[PDB]
Amino acid sequence: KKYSIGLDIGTNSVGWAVITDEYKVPSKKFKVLGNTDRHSIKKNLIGALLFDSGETAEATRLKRTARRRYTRRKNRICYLQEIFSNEMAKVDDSFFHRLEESFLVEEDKKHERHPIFGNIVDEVAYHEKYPTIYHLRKKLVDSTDKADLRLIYLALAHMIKFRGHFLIEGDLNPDNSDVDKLFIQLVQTYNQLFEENPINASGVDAKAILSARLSKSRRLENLIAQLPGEKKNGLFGNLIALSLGLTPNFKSNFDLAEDAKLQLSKDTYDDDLDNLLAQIDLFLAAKNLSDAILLSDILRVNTEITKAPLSASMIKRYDEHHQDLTLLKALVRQQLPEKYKEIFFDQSKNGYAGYIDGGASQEEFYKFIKPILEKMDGTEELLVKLNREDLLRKQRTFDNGSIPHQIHLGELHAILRRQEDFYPFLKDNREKIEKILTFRIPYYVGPLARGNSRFAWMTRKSEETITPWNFEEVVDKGASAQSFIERMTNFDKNLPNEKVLPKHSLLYEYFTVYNELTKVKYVTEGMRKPAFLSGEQKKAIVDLLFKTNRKVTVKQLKEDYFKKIECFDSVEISGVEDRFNASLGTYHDLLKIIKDKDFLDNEENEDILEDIVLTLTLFEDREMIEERLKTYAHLFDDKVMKQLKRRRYTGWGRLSRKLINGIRDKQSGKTILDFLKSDGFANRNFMQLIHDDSLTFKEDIQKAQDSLHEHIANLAGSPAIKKGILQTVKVVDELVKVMGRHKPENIVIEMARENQTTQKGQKNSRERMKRIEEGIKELGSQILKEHPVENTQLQNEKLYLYYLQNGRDMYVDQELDINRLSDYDVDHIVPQSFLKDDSIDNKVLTRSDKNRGKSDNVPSEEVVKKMKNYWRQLLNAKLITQRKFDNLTKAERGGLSELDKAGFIKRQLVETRQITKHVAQILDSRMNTKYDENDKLIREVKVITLKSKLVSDFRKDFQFYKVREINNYHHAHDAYLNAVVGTALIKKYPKLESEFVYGDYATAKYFFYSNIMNFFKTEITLANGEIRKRPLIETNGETGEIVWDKGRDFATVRKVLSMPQVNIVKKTEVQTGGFSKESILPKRNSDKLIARKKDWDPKKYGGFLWPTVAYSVLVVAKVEKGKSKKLKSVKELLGITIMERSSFEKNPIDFLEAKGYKEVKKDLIIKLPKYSLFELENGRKRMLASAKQLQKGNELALPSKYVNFLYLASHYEKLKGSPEDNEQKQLFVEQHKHYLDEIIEQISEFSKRVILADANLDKVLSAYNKHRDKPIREQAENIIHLFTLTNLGAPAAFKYFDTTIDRKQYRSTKEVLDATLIHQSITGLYETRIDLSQLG
RNA sequence: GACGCAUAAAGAUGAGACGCGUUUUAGAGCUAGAAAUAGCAAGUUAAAAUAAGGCUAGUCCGUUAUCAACUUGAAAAAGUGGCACCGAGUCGGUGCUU
DNA sequence: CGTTTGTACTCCAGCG
DNA sequence: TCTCATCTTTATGCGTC
DNA sequence: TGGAGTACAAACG
Ligand SMILES: [Mg+2]
Ligand SMILES: [Mg+2]
Ligand SMILES: [Mg+2]
Ligand SMILES: [Mg+2]
Ligand SMILES: [Mg+2]
Repeated sequence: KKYSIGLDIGTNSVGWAVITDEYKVPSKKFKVLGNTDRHSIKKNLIGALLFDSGETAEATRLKRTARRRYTRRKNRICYLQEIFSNEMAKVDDSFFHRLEESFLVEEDKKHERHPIFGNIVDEVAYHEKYPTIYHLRKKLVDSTDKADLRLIYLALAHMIKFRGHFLIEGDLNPDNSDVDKLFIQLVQTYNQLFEENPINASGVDAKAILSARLSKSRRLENLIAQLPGEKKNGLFGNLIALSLGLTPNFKSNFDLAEDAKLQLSKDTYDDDLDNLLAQIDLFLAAKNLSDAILLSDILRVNTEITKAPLSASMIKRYDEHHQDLTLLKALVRQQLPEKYKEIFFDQSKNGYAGYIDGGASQEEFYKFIKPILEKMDGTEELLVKLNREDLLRKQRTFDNGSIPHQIHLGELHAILRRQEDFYPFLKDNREKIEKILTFRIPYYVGPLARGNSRFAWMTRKSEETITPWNFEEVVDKGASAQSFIERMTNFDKNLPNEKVLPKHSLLYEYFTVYNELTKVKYVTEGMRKPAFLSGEQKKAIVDLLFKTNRKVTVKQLKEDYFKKIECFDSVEISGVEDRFNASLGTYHDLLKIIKDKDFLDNEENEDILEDIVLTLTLFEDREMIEERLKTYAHLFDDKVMKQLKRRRYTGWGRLSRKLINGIRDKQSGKTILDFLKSDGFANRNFMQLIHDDSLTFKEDIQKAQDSLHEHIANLAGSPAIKKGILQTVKVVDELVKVMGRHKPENIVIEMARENQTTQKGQKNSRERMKRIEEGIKELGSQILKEHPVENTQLQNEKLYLYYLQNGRDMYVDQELDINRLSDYDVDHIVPQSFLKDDSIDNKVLTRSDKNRGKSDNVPSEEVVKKMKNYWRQLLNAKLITQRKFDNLTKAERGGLSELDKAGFIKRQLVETRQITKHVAQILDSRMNTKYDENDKLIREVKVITLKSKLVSDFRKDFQFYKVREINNYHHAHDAYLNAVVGTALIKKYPKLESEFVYGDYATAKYFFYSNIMNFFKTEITLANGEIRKRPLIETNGETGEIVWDKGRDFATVRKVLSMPQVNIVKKTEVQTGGFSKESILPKRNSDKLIARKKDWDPKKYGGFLWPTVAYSVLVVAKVEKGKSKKLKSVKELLGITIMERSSFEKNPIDFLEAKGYKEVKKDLIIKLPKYSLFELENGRKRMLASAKQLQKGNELALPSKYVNFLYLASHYEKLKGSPEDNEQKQLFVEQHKHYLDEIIEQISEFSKRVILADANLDKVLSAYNKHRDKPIREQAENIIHLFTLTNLGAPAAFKYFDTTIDRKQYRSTKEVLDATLIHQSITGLYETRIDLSQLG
């Protein structure tokens, strides 16, 4: 009577099987409801459930943030317009209306069809005078006469709409820079301040270093060659401070005013000026020259005296584009007359016409045009510019994202300065306009909601609307920044009302250090047995070598302490191997700032120190930190406070203040930390304390501690795993209901965990600092000696990639910059839009322009050819992996391809692990619910957690081979074998059920799980040839109960795996998501187009074209049709797309009448989600994919002998058995060649019965017959592909050796209108069969 | 099986920004021309939208999660489906029982 | 005769 | 693609229930 | 992997 349930849970399916105590799968007759004549169905209690994977909220978050950005951009433009409105009403009162309705066609426009000026001659004259907006912007910057208010508005609105990035902190001032000839002022001011007759007769300026890539090498060599100064600081050590930072941690060179360290012009440099401001401007020109150098690097404009460098560069682009276009046209006409149309008219190619008016990109145009230019003559300059990526550039290209907002701000400020004299209102609210451009909501304030958003946390001081000019006084930024962190941090698990301590808190570090130190044992010659450290010893050890060294080694412990204090000649330490995992890093960091050791050591100020660390952890805005720490300046010096505001900490711990040091034992009065610091002779650590029965901590924690859908909503994590968890729990509940509501004896969950040898684990978890160290050593570079680094810092992704590349770019042969890594970007080699892979094998650090030129592609053939040698050097140094090299060079093997698309992404394993871990405990709490007071929980249902290694070894040892492609039965079979193996193990080794059951309790651990599975085998193999002939009958041992009979139990398993009928059910899902595909299409005379705004007719404006159907509805009604119009009754499926799902559900009859259906029978409207299952003649089943396409729903039941033979013929040389076993299986393969013909006959019969892909089957048969002389291995490997013809799901495509058989989309959902509709429960055991032929 | 610490892999959730891209309109194409066309010239920019839209009207919200049928319930949710054996091509036969 | 569903084939898909 | 933050799953080492 | 759009030709009004 008693039974068990197995589960094989995946991210896209759940397999389930029910087994009795004899390992048989029971079968029952189930009643079937509905109007059909069939009354009951016999069904085996084994099957699988398939469903579409749950989607992560990442793609929704990206859309939501984009929506917010557009909403705020339109508001910026509206603010500028509201400023201009009154003065614009003087000159042109309809100007903003004409701008706003510019999209509409001529007849839809209320005003004149020329937006700016409103008349043809003025509009043409404007577009002739200022061919681009950058001409207008430069003219307004550099022209002192009164400009037109419309032109001023257009320039300002362009800058305010497209305002550049904010990654460069501080006020880069182009108006006080960009004159690279300030080097003269540099040398003069140096001569004034440094008095020992310094060199003044300068040679060539920094222009020589600007021409090539900026580098320490280039700068140093040029300065040595041209300006041999009197001191290295005067010649090199100052000019670097004007351009280049300093990496070494030691002090600077010989002091001119103070010897303290220097660096580039950071946010902390102005506070690093204490080396001169208190000691004296020479360093004032540092900012000037630095900003000149960076702005020259960004913008290739140096000679001109313009005050608009970006606009000047864009105008130079326009001029070069014009001139080179003229030259190219002339050359092509006089040298290649037959290519002129294909280059300059044919927009379907990648010529100039396809570059401008087509869709070709700059790289595609360059690749198309380079052969033509090479074979032509007189194009040397064009080739040079093309190889420099400067030929025929547009003024708005992909790489404008390196323009900081400070450049646009400089141009806007200059314009307002020029025109503020003639338009006084521009003088009045210049500040308002600049704030509109430069305002940006802090990331810690979030959406400025007023209570109606579930993403917002901002707290506002008043109800006044927030604008850039009153944001600072309406938004409570302090509380908002605190809630930003506090809304995401975990609570304490033991005390679920308490926030956790900051990971760097002094209490947390003390708890960690003492909790580790209290369990170490020392032994010596005189000691009889090792004994714990006493309270005095732990106190002395802490104050001696934990508070004076950042990390403590066993060597330090047993040399400095045990041989100097309490002298022991020699000692053995247990409980630490090489180094203490714990440290007082926060203590040392606060000691290097707070010179007062006694302040740290005092107990009374511990609250103040804790609040300081909590502030430095919560807030990272410098003014915010200063405001919070302002109350603590009366304990410290002002220099000390200036240092404190520099101490950034991140990360939060697992335990709270109250748990660690707040709750006290009633009897002793000690806290947990006090017990750790001194607990006499017991020395109980935290785990042993909170579980001690004699201490009140256990009860204090215990007393300090709805639908399943609600609980699932409670748990954190991604929403992807929720679907799988809920579906498998529903499956288990339905199985329990099916078995007379009697709970199963055992539930066996297949866990995705794994045991590894200690060597393998230590290898795979080595420090990334070591990973860099051996590689850099092997390739012999000096990067580590030039840029000292520590393992903690390498957690930064860009820094880690920098060191993995030896400080060079991976797509160009150029150096990177440690001090400017925010410029570069982390490029995905295989693009994000193609494959989800964020592993380091997929990431590369490179300049933003190269990344964005390489849009959604693998690196091009040219890039591969240039950089393959460098990639090979890195691979030899083992900095990059073979996987990374294969990703990088994928363009040499055909680029992106569907065989590369085919695989399991690495995210699926993680989601599977999370789903199984949550499902195990959910099932345990749902099943084992009968508590008791003598023992806490009565374990009614054992939830076994097997590892997949056991079942894989069972399959591979007893030749129950698994081939995924044949059908979906392998999920059900994996569930069945999980149940069998789990119950057999539990019954055979009851003492070790405390290792499998959930809730009971590494090379040795690895060997154990290998040796445990031996009792299934008749003969155990040793390396020397010895065999232990285990008996055919396996008994429990202590009890004598029989568990595994190798005679008949394998027969039962084999019989079950050959069961034809396995309940595969595919979950019917109503589609939700985007209304349609995102591509906006040009206007056409079609009704398939969707209007992208309510007033924009698609026949005139274009629109979207691939609507997503939420569900179909079966409508039986009458439609007017005929050569003379006449209502005819009709039955057909109508697709209710996502856009109008709400419109239909509001009023189905009104919606259908609007569709043109007349006299709809409201009773016969049926909702038909995706994958609704229909059965037709001969068991041909069709799942509904939409209202126009059906999916094949039948499953092929291939015999186990053929499945095993296929797995053996394929994988021919990777069976990984013994040599004799492999040879015998080989002879098996030769002696069963007829299996190929039998399998083809099987597949052909199945196709002719239910697939009905007649032409594809003919192609398959012809290909098989033509290639039947090929080797057996290749025949097997290719015949595995033919199961794409018969797989459940969508018609897809495949290939025999060379013949590619295409797809046969069943685009006819009319055959199903007279079939039987099946409503299948979650397990598929309960059905309701509606015969649609009986509806009329 | 869980927990703390150290190392590491692979992932996740929320916020703030940038750059493109597409769509319609504006930038008078000219010449011989019945001209069906052809020649020639032009080309780089801008405005607007970027899920349709929503109501609590916010510089907010709108693509994640929830869903077999039927009987119930404003809903969430719950409730309903006979057994053994012999077999086996997607489940069948037989015998029991209301 | 004049359509109109029906099949075959091809090709479509916002991104860094 | 940039910036900021928090969190999870698994593997090995040290210590525990 | 569902939609879309052309060409084609059997199939009804
Ligand atoms: Mg599995
Ligand atoms: Mg990229
Ligand atoms: Mg599976
Ligand atoms: Mg969904
Ligand atoms: Mg674990």
